[PDB]
Amino acid sequence: TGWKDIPPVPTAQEFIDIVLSRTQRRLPTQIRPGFKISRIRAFYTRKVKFTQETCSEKFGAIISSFPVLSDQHPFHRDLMNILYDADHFKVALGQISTAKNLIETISRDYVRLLKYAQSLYQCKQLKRAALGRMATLIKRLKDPLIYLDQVRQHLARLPDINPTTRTLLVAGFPNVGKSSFVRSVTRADTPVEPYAFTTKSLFVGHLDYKYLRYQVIDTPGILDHPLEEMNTIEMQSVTALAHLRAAVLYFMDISEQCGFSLKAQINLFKSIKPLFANKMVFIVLNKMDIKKFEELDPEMQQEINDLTKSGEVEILRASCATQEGVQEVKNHVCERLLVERVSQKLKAGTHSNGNIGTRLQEVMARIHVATPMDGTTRETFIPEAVKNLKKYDKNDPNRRVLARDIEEANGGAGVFNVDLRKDWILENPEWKYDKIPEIF
Amino acid sequence: GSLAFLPRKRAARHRGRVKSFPKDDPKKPVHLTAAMGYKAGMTTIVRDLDRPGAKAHKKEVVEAVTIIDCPPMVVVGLVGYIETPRGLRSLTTVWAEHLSDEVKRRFYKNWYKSKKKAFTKYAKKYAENNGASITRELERIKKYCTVVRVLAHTQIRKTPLKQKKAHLMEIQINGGSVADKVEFGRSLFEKPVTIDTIFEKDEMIDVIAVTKGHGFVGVTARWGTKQWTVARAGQMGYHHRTSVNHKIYRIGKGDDEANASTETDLTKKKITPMGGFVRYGEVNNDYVMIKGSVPGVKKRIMTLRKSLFTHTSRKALEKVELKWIDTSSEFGHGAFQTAAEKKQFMGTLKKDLQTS
Amino acid sequence: KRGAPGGKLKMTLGLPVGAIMNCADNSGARNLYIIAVKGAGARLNRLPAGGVGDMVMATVKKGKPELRKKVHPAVIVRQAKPWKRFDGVFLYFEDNAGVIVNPKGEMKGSAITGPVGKEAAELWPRIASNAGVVM
Amino acid sequence: AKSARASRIKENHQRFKKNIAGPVEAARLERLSAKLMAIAQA
Amino acid sequence: MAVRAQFENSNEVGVFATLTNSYCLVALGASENFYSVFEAELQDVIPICRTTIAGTRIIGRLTAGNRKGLLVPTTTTDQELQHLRNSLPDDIRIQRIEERLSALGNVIVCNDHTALIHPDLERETEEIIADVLGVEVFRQTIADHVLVGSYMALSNQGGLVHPKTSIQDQDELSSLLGVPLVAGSVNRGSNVIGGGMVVNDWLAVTGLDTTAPELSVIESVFRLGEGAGPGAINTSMKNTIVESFY
Amino acid sequence: LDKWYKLAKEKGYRARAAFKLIQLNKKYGFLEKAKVVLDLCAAPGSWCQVCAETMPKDSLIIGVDLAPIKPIPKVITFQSDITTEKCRATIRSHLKTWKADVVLHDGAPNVGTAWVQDSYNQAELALHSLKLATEFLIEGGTFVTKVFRSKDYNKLLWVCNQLFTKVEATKPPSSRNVSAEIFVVCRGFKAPKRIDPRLLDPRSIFEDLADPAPNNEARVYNPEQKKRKREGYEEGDYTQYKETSAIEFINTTDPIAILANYNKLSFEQPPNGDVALAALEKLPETTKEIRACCDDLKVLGKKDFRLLLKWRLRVREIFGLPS
Amino acid sequence: MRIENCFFCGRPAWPSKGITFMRNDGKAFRFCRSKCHKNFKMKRNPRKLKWTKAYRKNAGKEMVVDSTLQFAARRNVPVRYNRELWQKTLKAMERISEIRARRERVFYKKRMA
Amino acid sequence: VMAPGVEVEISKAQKDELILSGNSLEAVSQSAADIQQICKVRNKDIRKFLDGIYVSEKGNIV
RNA sequence: GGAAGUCGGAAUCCGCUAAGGACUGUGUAACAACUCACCUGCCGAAUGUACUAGCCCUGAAAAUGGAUGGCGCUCAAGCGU
RNA sequence: GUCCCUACUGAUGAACUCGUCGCAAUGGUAAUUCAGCUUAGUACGAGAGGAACCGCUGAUUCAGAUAAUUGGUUUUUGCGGUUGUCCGACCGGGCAGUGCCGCGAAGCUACCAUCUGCUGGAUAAUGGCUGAACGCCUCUAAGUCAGAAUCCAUGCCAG
Ligand SMILES: Nc1nc2c(ncn2[C@@H]2O[C@H](COP(=O)(O)OP(=O)(O)OP(=O)(O)O)[C@@H](O)[C@H]2O)c(=O)[nH]1
Ligand SMILES: [Zn+2]
Repeated sequence: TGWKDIPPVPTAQEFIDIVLSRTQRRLPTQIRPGFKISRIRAFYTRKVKFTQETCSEKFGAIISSFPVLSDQHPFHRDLMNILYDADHFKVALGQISTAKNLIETISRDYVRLLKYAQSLYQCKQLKRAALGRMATLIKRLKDPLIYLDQVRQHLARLPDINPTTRTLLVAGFPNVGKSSFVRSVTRADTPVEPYAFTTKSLFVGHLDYKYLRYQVIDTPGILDHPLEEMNTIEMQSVTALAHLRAAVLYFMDISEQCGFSLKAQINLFKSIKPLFANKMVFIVLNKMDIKKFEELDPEMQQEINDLTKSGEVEILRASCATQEGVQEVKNHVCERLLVERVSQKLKAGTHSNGNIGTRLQEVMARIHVATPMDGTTRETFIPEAVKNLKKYDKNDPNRRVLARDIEEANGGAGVFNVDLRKDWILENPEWKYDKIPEIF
Repeated sequence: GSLAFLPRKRAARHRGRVKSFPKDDPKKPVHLTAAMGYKAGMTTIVRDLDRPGAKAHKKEVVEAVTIIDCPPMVVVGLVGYIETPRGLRSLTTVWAEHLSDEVKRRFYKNWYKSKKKAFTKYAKKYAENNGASITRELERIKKYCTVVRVLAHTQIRKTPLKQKKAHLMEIQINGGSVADKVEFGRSLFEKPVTIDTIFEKDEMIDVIAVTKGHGFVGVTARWGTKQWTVARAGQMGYHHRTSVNHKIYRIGKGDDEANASTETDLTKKKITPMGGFVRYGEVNNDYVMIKGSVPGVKKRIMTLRKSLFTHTSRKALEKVELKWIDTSSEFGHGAFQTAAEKKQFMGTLKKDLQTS
Repeated sequence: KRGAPGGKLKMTLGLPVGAIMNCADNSGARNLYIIAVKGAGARLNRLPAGGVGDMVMATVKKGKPELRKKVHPAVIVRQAKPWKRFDGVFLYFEDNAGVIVNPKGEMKGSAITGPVGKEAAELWPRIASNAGVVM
Repeated sequence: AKSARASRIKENHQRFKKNIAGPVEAARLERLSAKLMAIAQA
Repeated sequence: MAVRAQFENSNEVGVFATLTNSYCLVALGASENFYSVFEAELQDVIPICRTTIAGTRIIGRLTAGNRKGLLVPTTTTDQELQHLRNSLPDDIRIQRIEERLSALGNVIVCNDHTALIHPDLERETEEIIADVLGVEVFRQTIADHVLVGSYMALSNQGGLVHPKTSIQDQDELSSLLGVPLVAGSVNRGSNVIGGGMVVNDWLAVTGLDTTAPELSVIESVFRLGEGAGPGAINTSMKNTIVESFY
Repeated sequence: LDKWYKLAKEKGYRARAAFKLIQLNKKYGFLEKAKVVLDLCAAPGSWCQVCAETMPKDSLIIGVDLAPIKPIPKVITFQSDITTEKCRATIRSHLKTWKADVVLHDGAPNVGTAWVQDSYNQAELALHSLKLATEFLIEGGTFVTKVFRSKDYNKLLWVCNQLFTKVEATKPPSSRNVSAEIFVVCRGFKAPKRIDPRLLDPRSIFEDLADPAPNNEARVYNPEQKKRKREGYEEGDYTQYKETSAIEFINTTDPIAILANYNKLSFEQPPNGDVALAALEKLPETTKEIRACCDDLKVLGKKDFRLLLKWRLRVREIFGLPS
Repeated sequence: MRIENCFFCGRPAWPSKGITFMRNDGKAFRFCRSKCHKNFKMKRNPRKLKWTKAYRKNAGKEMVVDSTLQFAARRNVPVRYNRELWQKTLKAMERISEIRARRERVFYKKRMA
Repeated sequence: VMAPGVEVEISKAQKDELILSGNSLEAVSQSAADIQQICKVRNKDIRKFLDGIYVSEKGNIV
C-alpha cells in the first residue's frame, strides 16, 4: 500500500536533544540534599530509566517501520537492492539495534549502582555518567542516521507497482518514444525531452479497458551491455522486465534519430529475450511519421521478420506524435493480455482432477444467464416523453431548474426551506398553501 | 459548583432587578424595553417544525411551554438619569395625577389603618399655578438627562391572587433623542400598556426572577458532591437568576376566547387547563407563552426584558406555528381537553339525569 | 473513522457496561456482553451506557464457538428502558437486543429476529435493510 | 474546538448580526413602536 | 441508463429511494443533491415526491409499489398519507396496510406483473397486494433469504439477484417470473441489491462505489431505450466478468 | 507471594509449575516408567526440569512452545508454535518414528477479556493439544492438559471420557485456587483405526446442546411473573409469531405447551375445510370470552388460561376424546 | 396529528400522554396513563374491570349498533384535498355529535325505566 | 477596507493586476500589505500551493 | 549514462593584464544564464579589526498573596568620586 | 510507651423618621470538547485515496434553573381486596408501634425528565509597513498594522 507511513528519523544531534529535553520537561527536577537517601536514589533512578525507554521507543520505531527485504515480493527485493545497496541497509539497521541494546545495558548497570549510593553528589554523578554515555552512543550513530533519512524519503516517493495485476511494460533504447507512449494513453506525468536518460526511474500509469484496470510501467531504457556490468538506472529496468508479469512492449526506432543503429536495436532484443522467456513480447515500430516500414533496406526487413518467426513475438506499428497508431496498439495488447489471464484462470480450476473447483463454480454461477422457458417477453411500460428527452449536461447554458441550484441561490444546505405544496396536484390551484383542519 | 454565583445568599428583594437594559442608540424608533407578568404554569404544545438541517425538519415536535399571565401595565411616572464620573445618578422623578390605590399600597406596610395620604400634595401641583413645577421638572429631564425611564405598575385584581399590592418597576425607553422619549413618557401617563405592544411573537426575551427556595440544606444537594471554594451547608434557593434566550411562542389577547385554538384544531378553548391551573387559578388576561422552563414558582412575579444584543442564531429567526395546545387537567392524568368532550365521551351520568 | 453515530438526538441510555443483551441476527451468537461503549466519554466512576443505535464493543457468551474467538462491534436495536422520542411518545421494548456489525456498519447476519428500533434503522442503513419490522 | 470568545467566532457573529439578524429586528421594532405610538397618541 | 449517486456519504440508494414506472419517492433531508440527481435523470417525465414515512428517513425499505399502486405500513401518519395522495396522480392507488411486518420494501418485491412476498406474510396482506398493485403474488426466498426486497431487484425487463443464488434456483425463479435473471453484486461486492440500487424500465440509480464491471451487468440485465444491452452481453463480455469476480 | 513459589526461589526450581507437576506425579505415577516425553507448552525451566529428574536422562524430551522461553539444556526445546501443520511435521522429523509416551500442555491464554473470551481461547488451545495428542500417543499413553472451569470443560471431560479409559480431574495442591486453573489427565488411549474428524472438531464439541423444555407451567399457571428472556432466540422462528387452529389445541395431548409457546388460536377455515372447526364455532360454549382470549394469548392471566383449559375439557367431553 | 385511544380503557390518548409498549411480534400498545399500563403488566383482563370501556360494551351499558357510530372510522385510502369537502365535513361532525348525545340520553333513560 | 487616501483600480492593461495609488507612502504600502496577509494559505504546502496576491511593482505615478 | 569552475578524487599552471579562483554561492539532464573574490569609473575624508575597562540584558525557575522595611523613584529618591 | 475563641458557610440586626424607586466602588465570574450535512468525491493525486474557510444541525462534560409529559416515592393512612383477633351476627369499625397487597393525586424528585448558557478592547509567539543606526541592508531605534482557547472588562452573582 506504500511506505510513506514511516516516521522521520532525526540526526544524531536532534536525537540527543529530543531525548534529553523529554527527560527535563516530563519529570520533576527539584531534589534536595536534606531528603532521605531512598528518595534521592528513587529520583535519580527514575531519570536514568526514563531516558532508556525514550531511546528504546524511537530505536524500535525506526526498526519496525522500514521494510524487511526477506518478507518481500522478489520484484521489490532487487529493486531496493539496486536503489539502496541492501548490504548497507542491513548494516545501518544493525547499528541501530546494537545501540539500542547497549543503551539498555547502560541503564541496567547504572540503576544498580544508584541502589548502593550514599550521597546526593554520588547519585548526581552516576545520573550524569549514564546520560552522557547514552549521548555518546547516539553521537556514534551519525552516519547510519543520515543514511536512513535519505532512503526513507526515497521510499516514500516510490511508486506503487502491483506485480500480480495486468501490466504493460514499455522497454527499449533511450530516445525511441517510451515515455511519450505512456502520456498518450495514461495521465501519468512522465518527462519527455530529447536527451539520452530523461527517465531516471520507474514511472507508473493506469488505463481502463473493457471496464478493467491496467498498469503501464515506464522504464528508463537499457543499453547494449552484456548485463554483467550495467548502470544502476539500467538495471532497475532489468529487474522490472524480469520479476514482473507483464506484456512487454519493446520500442524500436526505424529512423536513426534515436542515436542508435537498427542492428544494435535488433541485437539488444535478442540478448534480453531470455528475460522475456515467459511473457508475451510485442514490438512497437515507433516514429512512423519520419520513416515508414517500406523505405527500409530489404535485408533489414528479413531480420525483423525472422524476429517475428520466433514463437510469441509480434510486430505492430505506431506513431507517438500523431496518435493515429498508439490507440489500437493499446487495444491489441490489452485484449491479448485479457484472453491469456482468463485462460490461465480457467485452467486453475479446471485442473486434471475430475472435479470443477469451488472458486471456478461461483464465477460460472455469476456468468450464467437465466431465461424463461416459454420465451414470452413481458410487456414494457416506457412513456413517450423519455424517448424524445434530452440528456442533461452541466456545461450547457440552457439547463432546467435543478433544485440544488435553487438551494445555492436561496441559501445553502442548512438555510434553504423547501416547499412541498408546489408539487401538490389539486382540483383548484388556490387550494394549496391551506391549513388543513385536523382536530375538531 | 460555579464560583460565579458564589454569594449563595437569599435574594435581597422578592421582585428582582433587571441590572442591565439594552445599549441605546438615537437612530432607532422609540420603544420600551421591559415588562412584568405573573407565572401561571406550564402546558404541552405540538409545533410544526421548520428547522433546515434538523432531523425533526418538517415533522411534529412536542415541547413544554410556560404561561405567564400579563395584565396591562399602567404607566404612572418618568425618571431621568445623568452621567457622572461616579456612575449614573437619578436627577428627577415626575409622577402623574390620579395614582391608583394599588400602587399606593406599595408605599405602605400597613394600608388597612393608614390615612392614605400618599401623593396628596403632589396632586395639587398639577393645578397650583398652571403646572409650573411639573413642566419645570420635565424640562430639567430634557436638557440635562442622558436616558429616561418609565415607572409602570401591574394590577392584581385582574390576576387571581390574594395580594392587593401592585408591583412598581422602572422601564427604560430606548431609541430616540431625550426630547422625544420625554414626550412619550408624559403622553403615556395614566394609560394601560399591553404586552401586545411591548413584545412580539417569535422573539427571544430575557426572563428575570427569584428561584424556588429550599431553606437550609447540606453539601449533598447544595453543591452536588459524592473558604468560598469549600463546599459548606447553607441556604439553597431564593436566588436571583437572569435567564437568556427564551422564545415567545404565543401572545394571547384574553378577549379572543379561542386562545388555545390553532389553525389546525378548530376547538374554541382558552389557555386555562380543564379544572384550572394548580395553585394559580384561571388566566383571564393577555398571556405570554414562553418555550421551556423559567425560574420562579407559581404566582411569582416575572420580569421580562428585551435581549441586550442582536441574535446570532437561526432559532431567533424562526416562525413558530402551533398545531395544538394542551388544555387537559393539571390536577391528574387528564385525558379531556374541554368539558364538552368529556360528557360526550362519558355519556349520561346519574346526577345529570336526576337534575334534568 | 470511528463508529460514533452522527446526528443522534438525546435519549435515555439503558445498557451500561457489563450488561447481557440478546443477539438478534442469524450469525450464530445468542447473547452479547457489553464491555465498552463507542463514543461515550468517561470522566470519573461513571459507567458508560448505550441506547438504541449506539455501537458498543461486545463479547459473545453463548453461541457459535467461531464467533466466540474475538471481540465484536455491535449496534443495539432494542431497549427495555423507557425513552422519549421527539414526537412525545415514551416507549420501551420487551428486551435488550443487538446485532454484530463490522466497524463500517455492515452486519454479519442476513436477517434480524424481532423488531428494530427506529433510531437504529435510521442511522445504520444496513440494519434498516435487514429489518423485517421497523417501529 | 473554538472558544465562545475566539476572534474568528466573534467576527462570524458580527457578520450574522449586520447582514441577517439585523434587518429582522429592525422590522419588528418598527411595528412595535407603531403600536406604542397609537396608544400614546390616543 | 444507469447512474451512480449518494443520499449522504451512504451508498444505499434503495434504502433512501423508491423508483417505479410512474413515480419516484425520495427521502427528505438536508440538501437536494439526492433529489436533483433524480430530477436530472427524469426531466419531469414521471412525478417525483419528497416524502417521509413514519417520521424516519428510510423510505425505500418501508414502501413497495409499481405504476398502478403504492403501499405504506400502518405507522405512517395521516399527514404523510395525504402528502403522498396530493403529489401523485389519481392513476396511483395508495393503501395503508396493517401488516405486522412493517418493512414493506424489505418483504415485497414487485414489478408491473408479478410480486414476491415474505413467506410468513398474512392472507389479508397478500390479497390486498394483488388488489392494489394489480399483480400476481408468489411466496419465495432469494438464496435462503426471506427478505426478498433487500436481496433482489426487478423491473419488467429483467432482474438482479443475490450473487450466491444457485444456478438451479435462478432458472426456476426466472421461469416463474418471465424475465431474464442474472446473479450479481452492487456497491462493491455487497449482497444487498435492493437496498443498494433502484431500477425501473428505462433507468437505474445505484451507489457510487459500485465497480465498472458491476455497472455493466446492471446495463445488461435491465435493457435501455437505446437497445444497447439485451442481456446477452454477459456471454460476450464474459472475460471481464471472469477476471473481475474471481 | 505463594509458599510454593517462595520455596522454588529459595532452593527448588524456577517457578511453582514444577511443584504442580510433582503433585500430579505423586497423585499418579507415569513419568517413572515412560520413555518419550513431549510438552506442547514448555514452562520456563520448571516443567522440563522435573521431567529431567524423574525420567531417564536425555531420552526424547521435546520442548515445543510458542512463547520464546529460555532453552533448557539437555532438553530439545523449540520456540515455534504447535497449531501449524509445518510445526507438526517438524515434530515428526525430530521424533523419527518414536511417538510420545506422555504428552503435556500448559494452557496460558491472554486472560482478562471478561473471563468468557479467555475461557474459550483456553478451551480451543486445549482441544488443539488434544488433536496433537491423539495424533501421537501409544496405546495406554498419558495426556496432561491445563483447562479452565466452564461449560466447555464439561465437553472436554466428555471427549476424554469417550476417547480414553481412565479420566481424573486432579485439582492438586500447589495450584491457583483463586482462578479456575485445573489440571486434567487422560489415560487409556484406545488406538482407533482412523481418527474421527468431527469428534476432534471444535465446532461439534463446543456446539450447544438441545435446549430443555421451557417452563410452560410457569408461563401459564402464573404469567404475572418474572425471569425475562435473557437468552437469545431459537434457530429460525423469526417474526416471533405462532398460530394454529383451535382444533389442534383441543386434539393435542399437551395443552400447556401450546398455550405458553403460541400467540394465537385461529378460527379461520382451512382450504380443505374442517367440520370440527365449524362445529366448534357453533357451540353454546366458547362465547365472547373464549373468542377474545383466543385472539391474544400473550396478554392473558391465571383466570384466562384456566378458563381455556376448562373449555377444552368440556369440548373433549362433547367430542368424545378419552381424556 | 391523531387522537389515539387507550388499549386498556379507551379514553383518548393525546400526544405526550402515557406510554407505549412494543412487543417482539410487531404489535404496539398505547396507554393513556400509568394506571392502565400497570394493570396491563400484571395481566388483568379489561373486560372484567368495571371502569374500562371494554366492560361497558360487553355489559351493554352503551349501545354499539346505530347509524351514527358507523359513520366514524379509520381511513386507509386517502382522498385528494378538497376545501369544499373539508368545510362540509366539519358541519357534518357538528350534526353527528349532537345526534349521538340525543341518542345517548334516550339509551340511558331506557335502562333506568 | 483601504486607508483614507488610497484608490484601487483594476488594471485594464495586463491580466490580474490591481493598482494602489495615493499621496501617502504609509497609506499605500500598508493597504497593499493588508491584501497580501488576508490571502495566505493555511495548513497546506508552500512549495505546491502558489495562490496569492503579491506586490509586483513599487514606484511613482508620474 | 551524462559532470564544461560548482555530484566526486587529485593537481591547482600559464597568458592578457586594470583585474579576474583550473572558482564563493544560485542554476542546468549536461551547457547556458546569474552571482562572489578581484579590478576600473562617479560621489565623499575619515575609517575597521582584535582586545581591555565600566554600567545594562541573558547566564534556569517551581508551586497560599507580598515585599530595596513600605510607598514610590528614571538629567533619580540608582551607580563612582 | 503524652466544649469554647477564631476562620469559613449561611441568618438577623441598634443608631440615619418610616418607606418606594435606584446608582455601582469593591469582591467573584464560565463555559468545554466531539460529531454529522454542505463545501465535495472538489482542490491535490500515477493510483490508492482525500481536505479546508463561510453556512447548518446535534451530542459529551460543566454550570444555572424547572416539573407540561414519563418514571420513582405514599401518613392523602384516599379508595379497594385480604390474614389473625375482637365489638353477639349484618352494617359500620378497633387492634397487629402504618398487618399485608393493588392502584394512587398533590408535593419532592431523576443528563431515569425538560429548558437555557451571551462580546468589546489590549496583548504573547509570529507575519508585516515606513525607516535610521551602518551612503547596502534591516519589522524597531522614533513611528506603526495584524495576530492565541491568553489578559482586562461587558453580559452574570453579591451590594
Ligand atoms: N517525429 C516523432 N518524434 C517523436 C515521436 N515520439 C517521440 N518523439 C521525439 O523523440 C524523443 C523521444 O524521447 P522520449 O519521448 O522521452 O521517449 P524515451 O525513449 O523514453 O526517451 P527518454 O525518456 O530520454 O529515455 C522525444 O523528445 C520526442 O520529441 C514520434 O512519434 N514522432
Ligand atoms: Zn387508559
